[PDB]
Amino acid sequence: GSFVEMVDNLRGKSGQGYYVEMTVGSPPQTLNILVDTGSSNFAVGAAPHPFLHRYYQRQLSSTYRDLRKGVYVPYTQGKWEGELGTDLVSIPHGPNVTVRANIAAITESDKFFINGSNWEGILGLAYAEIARPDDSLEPFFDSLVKQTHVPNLFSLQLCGSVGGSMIIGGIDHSLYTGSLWYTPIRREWYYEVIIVRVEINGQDLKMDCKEYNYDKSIVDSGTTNLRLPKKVFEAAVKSIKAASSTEFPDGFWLGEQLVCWNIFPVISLYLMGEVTNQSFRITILPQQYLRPVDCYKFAISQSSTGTVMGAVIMEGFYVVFDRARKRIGFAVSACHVHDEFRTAAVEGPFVTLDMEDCGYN
Ligand SMILES: COc1cccc(-c2cccc([C@@H]3C[C@@H]3c3cc(=O)n(C)c(N)n3)c2)c1
Repeated sequence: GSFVEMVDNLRGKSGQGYYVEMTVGSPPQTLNILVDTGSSNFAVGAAPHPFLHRYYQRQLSSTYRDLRKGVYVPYTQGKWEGELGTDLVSIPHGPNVTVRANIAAITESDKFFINGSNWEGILGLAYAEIARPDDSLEPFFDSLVKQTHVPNLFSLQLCGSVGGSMIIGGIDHSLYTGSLWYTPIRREWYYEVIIVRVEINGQDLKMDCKEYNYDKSIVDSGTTNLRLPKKVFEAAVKSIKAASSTEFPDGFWLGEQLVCWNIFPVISLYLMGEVTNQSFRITILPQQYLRPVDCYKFAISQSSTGTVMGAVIMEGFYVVFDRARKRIGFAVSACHVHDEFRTAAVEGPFVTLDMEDCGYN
């Protein structure tokens, strides 16, 4: 219910994701590690790349064990690759435990480390199914729960240098107001969920809900934007365009250029609820989808791999990754940025029929 040592354990830079301090090896080596609910590998710099403040030096760790296996991870502009092993890992501002975890020692990369960033690795918090090389490489959180008494859940309050909290093993009730509302984790690979309805300023998009989840919807701390399937993004922008016709170029809506609150509509996503024919809705503000760069980028964008509820969504809410119950809880975040008129919201219950049809097969 209360985990004060873990509050404010996240830092970062806008558009660059949130990191937690971790230690690896014996004696402990401190690194800053990006928190990513959209992947499942724990991977750290292990060589003196010129952008790195520091890196894992396996030769200094008495507890290091080599797995003698490579791992190669290309993603979308572009890549990291490394050497697998295990070692002792802890989170100084997390639970008072140390575990033996898989660690990919990064030995080559492309467009991975960021010039001027203050992080040296990534913590994939999603499930084994999407671990590389394959699902037999146990993810860090799986190892943590297996080797300790840490409950099988964590929660995130991303506040928007930005700050936030990762509560490992529980929920901190001071981080949210009102009630938590839960949506099922559809399948344990990404943190996959089902959107059953979309409103802009209360106006339904009238789209076949199946489109909202084409070909999936995921909750992803490792993505800045709210990302939507093109068909959905088209209707979204058309509506976001109309709502704000009162006062911007076409390239803006495409993230091709920048522009320098009440004119802009709220966005509600209704999520599948816990009960048959029952849903709830989460509502965000322009302050969430208009992120400082007073020049802002439009932080809603299009996708070929489905809806991605990135930091734009998550900074509105306290998000509970209730792995034990295969569900994700949303509540209004106690730190979310609002004005005096409108506030981010989590509301229910609503009656929504045929919600099962919204999931793509
Ligand atoms: C933008 O902020 C963040 C926050 C946390 C992690 C990352 C991040 C940056 C570059 C690479 C990666 C790893 C390839 C994994 C990855 C790829 C990827 O495309 N996404 C969307 C996510 N969430 N993770 C992760 C980026």
